Amino acid sequence: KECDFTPMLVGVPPQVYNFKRLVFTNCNYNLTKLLSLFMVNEFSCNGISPDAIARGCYSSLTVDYFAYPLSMRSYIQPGSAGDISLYNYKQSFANPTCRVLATAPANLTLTKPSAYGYFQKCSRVSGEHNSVETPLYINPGEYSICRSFSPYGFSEDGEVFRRQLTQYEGGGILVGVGAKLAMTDKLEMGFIISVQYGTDTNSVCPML
Amino acid sequence: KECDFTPMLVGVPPQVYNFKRLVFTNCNYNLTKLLSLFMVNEFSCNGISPDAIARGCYSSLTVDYFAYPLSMRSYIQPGSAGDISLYNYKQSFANPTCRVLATAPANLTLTKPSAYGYFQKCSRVSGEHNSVETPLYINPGEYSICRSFSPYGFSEDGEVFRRQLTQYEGGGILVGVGAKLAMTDKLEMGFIISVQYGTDTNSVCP
Amino acid sequence: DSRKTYTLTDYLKNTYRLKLYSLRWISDHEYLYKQENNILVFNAEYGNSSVFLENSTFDEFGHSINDYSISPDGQFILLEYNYVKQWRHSYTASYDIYDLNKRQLITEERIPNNTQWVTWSPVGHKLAYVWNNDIYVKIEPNLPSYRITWTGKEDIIYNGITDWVYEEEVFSAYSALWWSPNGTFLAYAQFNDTEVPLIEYSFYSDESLQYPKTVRVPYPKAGAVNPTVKFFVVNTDSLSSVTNATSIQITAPASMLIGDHYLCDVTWATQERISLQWLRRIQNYSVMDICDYDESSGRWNCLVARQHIEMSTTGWVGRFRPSEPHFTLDGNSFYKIISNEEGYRHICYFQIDKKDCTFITKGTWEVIGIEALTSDYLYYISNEYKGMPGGRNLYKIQLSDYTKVTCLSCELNPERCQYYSVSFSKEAKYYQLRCSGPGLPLYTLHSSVNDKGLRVLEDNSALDKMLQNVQMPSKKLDFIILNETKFWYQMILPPHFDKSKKYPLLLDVYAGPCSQKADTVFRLNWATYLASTENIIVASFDGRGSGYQGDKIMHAINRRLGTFEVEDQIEAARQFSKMGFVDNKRIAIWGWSYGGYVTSMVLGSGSGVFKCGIAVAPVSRWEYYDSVYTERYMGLPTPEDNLDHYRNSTVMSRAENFKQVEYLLIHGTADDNVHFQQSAQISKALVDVGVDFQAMWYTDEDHGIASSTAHQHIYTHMSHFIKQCFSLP
Amino acid sequence: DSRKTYTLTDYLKNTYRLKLYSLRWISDHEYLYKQENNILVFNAEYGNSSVFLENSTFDEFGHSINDYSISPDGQFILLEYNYVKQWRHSYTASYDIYDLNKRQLITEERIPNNTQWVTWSPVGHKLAYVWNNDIYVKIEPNLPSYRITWTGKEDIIYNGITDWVYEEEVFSAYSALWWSPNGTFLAYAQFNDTEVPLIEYSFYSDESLQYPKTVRVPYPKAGAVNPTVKFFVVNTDSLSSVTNATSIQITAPASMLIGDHYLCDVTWATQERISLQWLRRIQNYSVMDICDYDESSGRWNCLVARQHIEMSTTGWVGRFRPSEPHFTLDGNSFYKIISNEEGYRHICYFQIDKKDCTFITKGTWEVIGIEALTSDYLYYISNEYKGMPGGRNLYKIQLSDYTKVTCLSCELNPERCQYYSVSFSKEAKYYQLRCSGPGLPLYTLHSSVNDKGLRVLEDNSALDKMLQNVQMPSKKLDFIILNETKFWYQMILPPHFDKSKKYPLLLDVYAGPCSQKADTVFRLNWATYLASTENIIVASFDGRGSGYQGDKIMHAINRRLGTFEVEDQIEAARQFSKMGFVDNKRIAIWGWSYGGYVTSMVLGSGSGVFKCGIAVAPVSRWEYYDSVYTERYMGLPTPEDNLDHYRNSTVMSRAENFKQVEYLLIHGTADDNVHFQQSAQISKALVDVGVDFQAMWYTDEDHGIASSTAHQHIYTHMSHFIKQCFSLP
Ligand SMILES: *[C@@H]1O[C@H](CO)[C@@H](O[C@@H]2O[C@H](CO)[C@@H](O[C@@H]3O[C@H](CO)[C@@H](O)[C@H](O)[C@@H]3O)[C@H](O)[C@H]2NC(C)=O)[C@H](O)[C@H]1NC(C)=O
Ligand SMILES: *[C@@H]1O[C@H](CO)[C@@H](O[C@@H]2O[C@H](CO)[C@@H](O)[C@H](O)[C@H]2NC(C)=O)[C@H](O)[C@H]1NC(C)=O
Ligand SMILES: *[C@@H]1O[C@H](CO)[C@@H](O[C@@H]2O[C@H](CO)[C@@H](O)[C@H](O)[C@H]2NC(C)=O)[C@H](O)[C@H]1NC(C)=O
Ligand SMILES: *[C@@H]1O[C@H](CO)[C@@H](O)[C@H](O)[C@H]1NC(C)=O
Ligand SMILES: *[C@@H]1O[C@H](CO)[C@@H](O)[C@H](O)[C@H]1NC(C)=O
Ligand SMILES: *[C@@H]1O[C@H](CO)[C@@H](O)[C@H](O)[C@H]1NC(C)=O
Ligand SMILES: *[C@@H]1O[C@H](CO)[C@@H](O)[C@H](O)[C@H]1NC(C)=O
Ligand SMILES: *[C@@H]1O[C@H](CO)[C@@H](O)[C@H](O)[C@H]1NC(C)=O
Repeated sequence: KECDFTPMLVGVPPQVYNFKRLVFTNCNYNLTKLLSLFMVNEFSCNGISPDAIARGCYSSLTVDYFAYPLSMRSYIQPGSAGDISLYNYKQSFANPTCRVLATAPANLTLTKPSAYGYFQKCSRVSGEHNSVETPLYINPGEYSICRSFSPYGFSEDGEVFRRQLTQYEGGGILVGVGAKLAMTDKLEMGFIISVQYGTDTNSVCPML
Repeated sequence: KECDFTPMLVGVPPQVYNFKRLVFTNCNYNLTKLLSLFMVNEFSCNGISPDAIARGCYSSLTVDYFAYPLSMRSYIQPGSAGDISLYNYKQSFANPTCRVLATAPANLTLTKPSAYGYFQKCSRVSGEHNSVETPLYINPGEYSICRSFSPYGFSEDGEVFRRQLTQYEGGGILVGVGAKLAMTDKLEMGFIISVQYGTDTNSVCP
Repeated sequence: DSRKTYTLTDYLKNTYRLKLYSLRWISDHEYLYKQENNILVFNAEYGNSSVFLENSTFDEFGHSINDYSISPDGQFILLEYNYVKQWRHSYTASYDIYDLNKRQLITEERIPNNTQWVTWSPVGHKLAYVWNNDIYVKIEPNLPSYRITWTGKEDIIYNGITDWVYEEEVFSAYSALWWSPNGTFLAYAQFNDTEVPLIEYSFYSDESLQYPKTVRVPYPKAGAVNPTVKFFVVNTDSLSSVTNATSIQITAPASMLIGDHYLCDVTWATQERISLQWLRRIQNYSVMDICDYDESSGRWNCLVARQHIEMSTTGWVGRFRPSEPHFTLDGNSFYKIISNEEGYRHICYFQIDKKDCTFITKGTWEVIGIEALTSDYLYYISNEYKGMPGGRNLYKIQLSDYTKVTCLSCELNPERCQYYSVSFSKEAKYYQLRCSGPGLPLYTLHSSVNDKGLRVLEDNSALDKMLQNVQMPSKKLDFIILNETKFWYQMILPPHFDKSKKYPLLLDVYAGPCSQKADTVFRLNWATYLASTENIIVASFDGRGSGYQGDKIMHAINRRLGTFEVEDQIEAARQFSKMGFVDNKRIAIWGWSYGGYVTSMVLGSGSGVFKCGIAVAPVSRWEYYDSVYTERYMGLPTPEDNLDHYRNSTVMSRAENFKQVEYLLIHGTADDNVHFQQSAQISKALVDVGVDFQAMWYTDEDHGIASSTAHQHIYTHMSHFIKQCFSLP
Repeated sequence: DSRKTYTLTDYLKNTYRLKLYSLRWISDHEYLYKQENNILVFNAEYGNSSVFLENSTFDEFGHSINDYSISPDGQFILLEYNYVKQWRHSYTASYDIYDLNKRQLITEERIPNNTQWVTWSPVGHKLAYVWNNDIYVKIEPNLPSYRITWTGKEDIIYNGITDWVYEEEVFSAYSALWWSPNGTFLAYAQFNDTEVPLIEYSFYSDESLQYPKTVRVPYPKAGAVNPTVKFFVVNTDSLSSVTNATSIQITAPASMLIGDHYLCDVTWATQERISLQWLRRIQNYSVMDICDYDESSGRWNCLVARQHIEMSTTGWVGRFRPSEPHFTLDGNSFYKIISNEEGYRHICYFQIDKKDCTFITKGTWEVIGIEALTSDYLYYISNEYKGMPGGRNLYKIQLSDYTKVTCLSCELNPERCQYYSVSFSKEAKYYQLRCSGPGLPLYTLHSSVNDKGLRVLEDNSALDKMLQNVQMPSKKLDFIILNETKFWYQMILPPHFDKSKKYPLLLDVYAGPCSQKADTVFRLNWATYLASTENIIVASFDGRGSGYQGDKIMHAINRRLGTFEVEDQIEAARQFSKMGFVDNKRIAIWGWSYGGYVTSMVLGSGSGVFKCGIAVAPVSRWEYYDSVYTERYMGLPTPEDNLDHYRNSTVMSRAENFKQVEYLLIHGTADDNVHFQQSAQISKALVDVGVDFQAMWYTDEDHGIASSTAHQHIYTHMSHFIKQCFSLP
């Protein structure tokens, strides 16, 4: 069986705070075949070589993909501060991983969303007189608790979202502010490929 | 040779005040043919029998045609009063004339205008106080001076048209009110066939 | 006496109530009257009354019935409730139809709420009502409504109802519906207010309302864009339940389509003949059309040979509008009231095809109105008796003789009655005479056959027993001669009036075009209190511009409003004070509407005769008032017509001269007629000059200031101002 | 004896004028001062001056220069002409810029007409102007402008300017622009009035206008939808002429986004640190944010651990809004005036990331304002001297030892000067002291290094010589005791005041929250004429609700306006009458805005203490006033908050009690602040209950009635009302 990457190439891609995550087990891949479908503008790896990533047998292969404008490529760099690293996406380095910033030409079948969008603020309100503001940052490779506020883009820049939280979700009032970025000429994407190894269960070998 | 009866049955018919006139000389007519092409509902003649006019020798054979609603047939009669005879069309009785009010079959290559239309008023407002209203009647077989205002119908019933009269017509300003009548299932026409004699050995024969 | 007097509380709380007898003729011999809240029927011949509809029959309706209307066949009664007033005559309400002989309230196809108008046909039980500026007709009070018009738009298109300038200055009514006599045709006008600008003012309403409300009404001021009018007649017998109704439009004559004009009168003659009067914007030219129904085409045809021109070269047409025709029973001749070349308005007999009429009446006096037309007689009201324009009497003229005129009311009680109002029955069988003064109101019933005063309805003797132990003021009506012409004044004198002692003089003034403040009518008014209690001489004066004295006197103010009629009140005060019994240092002047404009112009005229003055809702600048009224007497405010006098006549021009008088300026904030803008510009000019004055506004009150609480407040306030100005403890 | 008195015409025509010394510090040792229309630059240490701009360098413009603004570097002067006033601080005009170096008028890229606001950068010659509700930036006065915002929409979106409620009750200014200290960043606010309801009223304009205008202003009344606010900062150096400018948004703290909130203060600390003060709609909880710039990304960063919370449990926060901070040079600490545990306002010392602050001042008095901050000393103004809450004096406190406080103005001239204000130079090397009273104003100049008085700038000795010809009234500032608490009052005593003679008393009142009508400020006002010429005692009294005396006296009227402040004014008038120089039968009370509300509530209390009263533009129902001011003290007019107190505190409910007093109600038609609706509902309540009263409207006048003609008319009208109520000739 072959690992198909269809949801990366069909439909409309999600925002950075709502990134889709594909996990592949017991299948075969052609990594270079997918990078050919895009005009890559950055392919930085950590823990694995940009060549060996396409030739290795893996226990599992996970890919986080999302729409991401090239103008904000510095906010996704390793060790970067800002809104992207705090309330949207932060790359995990627990496993060997590669970071891809690619532009999709019109040759592909995926459609451009209305605009780009990230979260400016995602904090919790609680305490006496609702006075305690605890900003809700994300661990690397996790979702913001503000993702359910707008799961298909922001209507306008500076959108304010508020909603009461359950006790499992911590409690208090969740406040979020969204930022809207204009859509570019072509579609610009962001791919985070990470690799997990096993003691003896590498069954995501490449295709030859 | 063959007289051109065709211009009466092509396109959209003109209105009463905008009637068209076909004058015929040196031709052969088949009048019994044109009457059958329509659903005739009135064949009124003066000075000649309706059968005698389909078979005669004339110098000139003039025909005035227009769109005329059958409901207004009381106003196209001789000596009749009403806005039709006063400001639109008055039949001339100097020669033997026939009058045909006919409805057309469904497909006769003739278009039904938006609605029927005649003039309701056509007076010369003048005087030292613009106080003397002088209605302007037509002569038999002539055109009203209000014809130019809107010669192809009215936008709706009651349209008040205004313009200045030159020194040729004298007076002050010409005002004219129009009238609109809805169109029925079919369109209804009207023809005034006039014939003249003269000792030119005639020329217009059946 | 030497006891009670007519006090301010007597006028404000209505202690001395005048009884009236208001009846509604149902036929030629049966009339309706309401007594003890029981609607009754009084047979005119026997006087025997009968219970038509009682009071307890509506104690279960759960609503405050504001008025009622009985159909001309007596089978239905129209109950009106939820009354909400608009302007002087307009109002919307809810209606229900209670069947009489079935005694059941009709519940099917009810009259919708917010109905603007509703009217019966003159014969039968057919109904036509206006709703959302659209006309509906119910052939029978229990069947679905037939919709005639579909172009109803709020403040834009009016069907069957009048706008503001037509309701106020033209038709003097809200209805633009006109039934044919036997119910067949319903003639209705249509008004278009698209390009008519809007007056805007604030309505603050109840305390509970947080944000004030802005009222916007299309109001054509002097020289602005007037509305346009169309006329339609629909046959109310061939209504179709499956097709929309069709209306035939009657176009104004060609002499009226060349400029701005008004539809000013609609009068049915026969039942297939209707007469329409039209008036140019310059109201010096009117022409009357006569239109017959054409059965062949279904249209209406008006011939130019049937047109009658009624114009004037020294003024306008009519008193306020051209007179209405009174046709004969066949519709080939009619009677109208027009000037008689010497200026005096008399009756003229017209032939509908002959442009020339012959005056059946002549003299130095005026016919007031035509009241009834029989196959034999023609009854009219006039001021001919003893040559007094302030009196009204009923007259009878013979259709054949024209020289056999009979004073049907004069000398029936000449010491008590000199002002009459007649109410004829159907076919002019009987008639009621209403006497308004100088004595107490007297209601008499007669019979037109042989002038048989058969009954006395109300002598008001109950009010007479009360007025004996109060010191009522007297009322003098006389005249003076200025510039070789006779001008009339009237005065209310304090009780026990000494001809030698000096008195304070309050000069009541309206002085409007074709006004008459000096008459013989009896009133229990505020002037009664000021004369009975405060011993103030209350006087009025009809000068240049006052009506009912020939078009010579009336047309003196044409294109000159604010000149002659103002100086009349001024120079009359010289004549009033020179009579010897007036304190020439305590002379006041007070007025409402046009009278407030006159009072303002007088106080700022520098005449040095008046000490103080009150002006209630006054006109200040004629470019602020509506077009139909102002342009009738002033023309158009353009540098080509009379703009120079438009600017020469404002009250603000006389601001610096108010430094010599006390001034009380009163105006209601919700005045739809004389907008508050007029008084706001007066005060702004007095402030910018340095003149102190008293001012008083009345929140959400209109041109009448006639709310129960506001009416008592304004007259209490004006009483304090007058008592202080006259130094009267 | 034979001397002249201070007449009403002297107060109205400004016969006696106070000379001032208005200076503009351009450096640490130089200031600008206009004398004989010449702009002079002075050296503070020595006193020598030079001409900076001549009184004739602008005489060939044809324009009348209404105002001017010189750039901080002195290279350009902004000329302001064609001034049209809008609200209290907003206006519109045209702007010519004059290059002082080239001695010519800048004609390239002129400032457009109808410009709403212009401001220089605090250093240099950068310009930011707002036009059509959009912000534009000019780096040089004759270069093209960069457009910062494109969302500007009239009455909808405001960029760089305030709406009505923010201009009036929050920032007290039209401007919503805040430059960085050295002009690098431009921080501005954006206001969205989409769902804010509109107040509508008529404006009649000049006599030539035929139809009145209807002014519509977004005005949030009590409980209505409030405007929303956003905050942005833009780098004025990175402005490209080919790409749109980028503005970084600083969002409100999360504890404010949970509901409706305000932006109540903007204070720049360093060149890369800005401090914002936000306030909940329930104005007892405010939060201060501290945001730092980083050039790595280009955006701002407000650490949560740097927020500060000023909240109140007895009432609202601050006097009218939270006080502004005063940061140290490094911007890591600041001093702010907040209320202590006893409810007194003193200076607390904050660390930007330390929640606890240290109070550096204490006592039963309050710090009015922080004026300057050096590395060693903190300067402030307090009401501590002699325990008088109505006095002002400049103090400095050592930052190394808070026990070392020194008064710089207490003992200078303590009998003539008790109300001080100070103007420090840059870096606080010198300071001008401005003495307001109770003597004639006195202006001196001092140096901070040794607190040495350099020279006297203005002593008003020219006016002093003039004021010795006229009998001037005196002023007594004392206190009475109520419920064992000192409450201060002041009285304008007539000349030759006699303790054995009885005088009529007029109570001047405002009595709003944090008000103070009892002070040592010298004023030439209407009360001066009423005392000098009419021998009337004019008194004012600061009861419960007045400020500068602790929160227990001030936060006493919290959620209960119209209660203790009204009762204490009546109690003061009672205690004034027990004194032997007050005719207890001739006591009056008059007020403006809140004072009109208090006057009306007092006159309708039934206490029987006052004979008459004047209310000028009074608030009548707290649901009629704007939301920011009203909800600050009353809350939301909801059944779940304080609606019951909203309706218990109306003037309309007390209408029957006006039968005991003579009431004069004055209001302007064009009042955008206290709408004419308020007086319209008072007059309607008095009419519906039978109360007579005097009234006066002023056409097209605002909340100040401050037009020359109108201002003279109202004070002349009010003077006659008092002279007649006090039976004065
Ligand atoms: C009431 O009067 C108004 C005008 O005062 C009528 O509205 C007018 O309707 C006509 C018909 O379409 C329009 O005038 C002309 O329309 C053409 C477009 O067809 C345009 O190109 C011309 O410039 C001209 O405007 C127009 O819509 C409108 N004119 C206005 C409002 O000034 C209205 O129909 C009347 N209502 C009735 C008779 O019930
Ligand atoms: C501001 O004042 C309000 C009203 O005076 C107070 O809010 C109260 O808060 C308590 C506890 O949160 C509630 O039980 C009450 O119902 C609230 N009052 C009302 C009228 O709703 C409180 O003192 C202040 N609020 C803050 C946040 O400081
Ligand atoms: C000003 O505020 C209004 C109201 O919130 C904004 O208009 C809203 O915009 C979106 C459009 O889908 C929706 O939230 C609402 O349908 C709109 N409301 C209204 C009343 O139109 C508007 O966008 C704001 N403007 C700015 C510049 O922020
Ligand atoms: C993988 O993709 C590359 C594209 O360059 C192609 O050359 C190669 O044959 C592919 N291998 C497969 C399909 O096994
Ligand atoms: C004329 O028309 C008649 C119609 O009946 C036809 O019978 C006849 O043949 C025609 N004659 C011609 C066309 O010459
Ligand atoms: C009154 O007279 C009329 C005359 O028609 C009669 O019908 C009616 O019954 C009479 N009523 C009484 C109460 O006599
Ligand atoms: C009067 O009513 C009758 C009903 O019988 C009707 O036929 C007739 O047309 C009406 N008269 C008119 C319309 O003149
Ligand atoms: C004052 O005098 C000094 C002496 O050199 C001079 O430098 C300075 O510019 C002068 N200041 C003014 C304002 O004239």
